Amino acid sequence: GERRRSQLDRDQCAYCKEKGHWAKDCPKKPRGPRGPRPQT
DNA sequence: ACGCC
Ligand SMILES: [Zn+2]
Repeated sequence: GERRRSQLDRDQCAYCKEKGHWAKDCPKKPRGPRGPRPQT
């Protein structure tokens, strides 16, 4: 019962911790299928 | 924030 780990487990999304996706698949995170590099 | 690998 790790109350200290209130969020950000392995189960849940690292980025935004929403619904049932993950930080691999996060729609908030700019995973644009076009090279979403810190440049363009 | 990845990754749960
Ligand atoms: Zn997310």
